[PDB]
Amino acid sequence: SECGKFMWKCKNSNDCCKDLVCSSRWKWCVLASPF
Repeated sequence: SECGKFMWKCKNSNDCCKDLVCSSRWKWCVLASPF
């Protein structure tokens, strides 16, 4: 199976594949921060 992606819309943080986080600000998963 496949997973989410960067700059890809998501309804939750579960859609995020890896190193990604659902950001309601951009309406899609964004590259997680170091902090």
